[PDB]
Amino acid sequence: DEDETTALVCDNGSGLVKAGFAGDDAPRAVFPSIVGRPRHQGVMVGMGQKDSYVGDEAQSKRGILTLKYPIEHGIITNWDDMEKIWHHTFYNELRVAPEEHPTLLTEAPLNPKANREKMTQIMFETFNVPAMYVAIQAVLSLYASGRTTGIVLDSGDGVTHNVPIYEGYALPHAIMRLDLAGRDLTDYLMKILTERGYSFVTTAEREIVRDIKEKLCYVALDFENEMATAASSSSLEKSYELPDGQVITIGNERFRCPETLFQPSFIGMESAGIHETTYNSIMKCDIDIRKDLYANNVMSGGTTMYPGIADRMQKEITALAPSTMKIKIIAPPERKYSVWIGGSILASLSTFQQMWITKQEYDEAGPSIVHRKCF
Amino acid sequence: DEDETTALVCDNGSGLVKAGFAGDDAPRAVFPSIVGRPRHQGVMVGMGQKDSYVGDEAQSKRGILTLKYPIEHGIITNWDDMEKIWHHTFYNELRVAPEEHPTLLTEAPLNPKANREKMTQIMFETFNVPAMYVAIQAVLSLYASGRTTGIVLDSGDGVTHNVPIYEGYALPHAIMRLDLAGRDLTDYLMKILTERGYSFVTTAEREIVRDIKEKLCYVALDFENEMATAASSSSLEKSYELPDGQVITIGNERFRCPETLFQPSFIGMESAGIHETTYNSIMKCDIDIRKDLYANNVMSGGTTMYPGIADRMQKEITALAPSTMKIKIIAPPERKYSVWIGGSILASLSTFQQMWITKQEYDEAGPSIVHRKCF
Amino acid sequence: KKLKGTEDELDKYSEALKDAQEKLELAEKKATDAEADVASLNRRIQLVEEELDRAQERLATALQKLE
Amino acid sequence: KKLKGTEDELDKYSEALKDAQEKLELAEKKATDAEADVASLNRRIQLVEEELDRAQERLATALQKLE
Ligand SMILES: Nc1ncnc2c1ncn2[C@@H]1O[C@H](COP(=O)(O)OP(=O)(O)O)[C@@H](O)[C@H]1O
Ligand SMILES: Nc1ncnc2c1ncn2[C@@H]1O[C@H](COP(=O)(O)OP(=O)(O)O)[C@@H](O)[C@H]1O
Ligand SMILES: [Mg+2]
Ligand SMILES: [Mg+2]
Repeated sequence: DEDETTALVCDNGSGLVKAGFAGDDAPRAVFPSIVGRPRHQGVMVGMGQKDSYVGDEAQSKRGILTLKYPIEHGIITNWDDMEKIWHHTFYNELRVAPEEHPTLLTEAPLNPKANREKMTQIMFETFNVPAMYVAIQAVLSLYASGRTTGIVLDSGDGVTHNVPIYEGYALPHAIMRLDLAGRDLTDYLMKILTERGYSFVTTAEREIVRDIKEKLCYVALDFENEMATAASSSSLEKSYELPDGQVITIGNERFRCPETLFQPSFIGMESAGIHETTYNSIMKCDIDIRKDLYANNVMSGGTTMYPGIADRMQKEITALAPSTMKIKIIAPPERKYSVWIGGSILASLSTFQQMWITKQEYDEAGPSIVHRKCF
Repeated sequence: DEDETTALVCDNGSGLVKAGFAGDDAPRAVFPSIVGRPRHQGVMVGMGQKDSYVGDEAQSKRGILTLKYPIEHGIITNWDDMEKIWHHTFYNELRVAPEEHPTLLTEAPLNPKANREKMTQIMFETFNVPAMYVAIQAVLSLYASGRTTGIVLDSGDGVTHNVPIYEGYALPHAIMRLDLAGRDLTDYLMKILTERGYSFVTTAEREIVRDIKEKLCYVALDFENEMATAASSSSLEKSYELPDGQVITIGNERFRCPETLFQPSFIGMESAGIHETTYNSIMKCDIDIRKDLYANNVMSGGTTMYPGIADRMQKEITALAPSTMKIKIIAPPERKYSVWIGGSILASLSTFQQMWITKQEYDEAGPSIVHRKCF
Repeated sequence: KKLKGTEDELDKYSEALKDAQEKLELAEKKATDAEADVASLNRRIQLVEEELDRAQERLATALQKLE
Repeated sequence: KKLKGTEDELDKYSEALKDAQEKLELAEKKATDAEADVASLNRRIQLVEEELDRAQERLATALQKLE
């Protein structure tokens, strides 16, 4: 722990938890949001026999544990799970006590207000954090980009959000949430791999196939033409070496998996591709600034490490929108940490401690005070 | 079909289509303006496999159809959709042939003249109606009220129109259209319910939440005081039984949804509440008759089935306007059919057939004849 | 045995259907009656409201003329 | 096979009974609300009518005094 009473910066992103100290450039403890629990009961002795398993421990013990998600698309299952994982993060991973450091947290866009009131109340009772602040990840990604104008595409693991912000101002009237995310990607890839001869249901293979998505997946420039040329495609077809050692070969599926988000009709969504969701979002607001939105679009999330989103994005928007002004996307490398960086940025300036949510305000007005203290 | 050659009366209201015969008191075939299409392609056989689904058929088949709106705020997407739905209405629902009956139609206020010319031309070519007349729904609601003086607030599902008419004469200089309507209501309620923990995007839940608006919604007498007392409000908070069986509880939202039309700044409109739009409309015209406009205001539309519009209306107008003369609103029960009733009224009198738009006039002067034949 | 339950349920469900359907007929008839009554009452109270309005303007005229 | 046919009829009655109960309940609640509205609207009409009568006596005296 630093000698100074600097604040805690924790991004509880929908899919990854990244925690550390204020003034740091990158979060120190970063782990996926999976939680493992003993698949069977206790009869043995001498070691183990522990209920909750979180972090890399559960990653190593994936096979023996039922792998469960305490949060999915924002919905909260069991607050005890968050209690334990935050205990682990603060003491076993961050080696910090929350008594002496206020916490800045980031929440998924348009999270329930009742969810905020319950989570804040359990937090304040269970923990002894001196002060509090929670913010939407959209403005955090904006801060990471450091440009007040643009539309943020936050692609988490449970929801994809499109949020327009012009000159550092939120536009909730033109903000939308789409239920397509990593979960859907894994599902669709699971069914295609089932049609390829490999049919698995458990979560270990879920992580294997999301790793495959991280490594080999394409974003098709032209879809049906690329499957037409991918009929044989000995060179274009790509293989992976699974940890057991078998060589699993995939061809068109590499660019047929992210295409489900672009073409939702593959597995039955009324909503069109996410580019249509950015398009409608843009026109809902006044006409004039729309061009700037076209030229200032930002994309954020862990998924963004994949190739192909930028070219597809620009080409389709130019197809939909007039091609007079030039559209260009901006995306700094390793932007999944960017939100946490913005949290540090929030703690950088000396005005931030004017609106810390202190203990006594919550003791006076209950959780309801946040309704007036954040917004 | 009646032995007599009486005319067809069809109200294509922005949100509902109500069709029947002249001389009838209520329209026979009434259906919402939603249109369903197959969400996927055809591989099965033995039943179904039909493209267009309209009326109660689509209402029953909402889940497997992409639900699309052939008209939104007056704008026309695809004339083929109107062709099919009119075919369905005339033959499958009204069991009538348009060959032997002239048609009286009602159109949304200030509808495009190009829209009128194209719709009339496709109509005359596709169909074989002997004669035609189309009128604005404002004077139809006036006829339903049967009083030549008043300002009509037409609250459709795409637009809300304020139109003043004094002694049975239209005042286009003081007529305005506001882009707030049922769509906005559903949207705003969708985002609030998202903040309540329930986040849906599809149209089935759109119809569920508009049903909730039909049943439980309030119009707040005082807004912030009613949320202040609605903090707990065990009695004031009201619940609904969704068809799946879950009990969904809503409190202040009941009167925080229609308030948005009155308070557009909630989701960002420069225009103030609709009462301001009626106020400005009134002062635009000569001072003297304004008092009569205050005392003769009429409201029309399906939304009017909700409570609270009358009290709010009068109180705010009295706040804005001097309180010497007494302001009173008039609104007959089941006024969403009233327009169609007025259509029957038009066919009641024997002068109406002096200005039927016959086939030969259109054949001579093309569609352009309507420019001289209606106005 | 499976068949006796089949028939037992058939008989019970049949009698329940008759009772439910007669109840439906009476409920529908009462609904139509009361809806017609509601429409007549709505027309009448509209009449009385406008009449009260008429009384108000004429009262105003009398009080200004007297002044 | 006979049992299949009888079960089909049994099923049809089961669904018809469920639908019948729901529609019966909807009609009954609708028309109970309608009858309550009938009584309430009767009282509203009578009160506005008495107000109107009172206005008529006042207005009669008003016209006399004007003259
Ligand atoms: N190094 C990486 N390369 C590619 N994809 C990644 C990488 N790390 C994480 N992801 C993907 O990002 C997803 C988690 O998204 P996350 O960054 O938590 O969203 P948010 O920005 O809302 O917190 C995971 O499902 C995973 O598939
Ligand atoms: N019985 C009802 N009770 C309450 N609201 C209704 C009812 N029927 C229709 N509506 C509302 O009316 C809207 C349709 O308006 P509509 O009557 O078509 O406008 P217009 O008068 O311009 O035709 C729908 O969005 C629906 O929410
Ligand atoms: Mg994200
Ligand atoms: Mg209307």
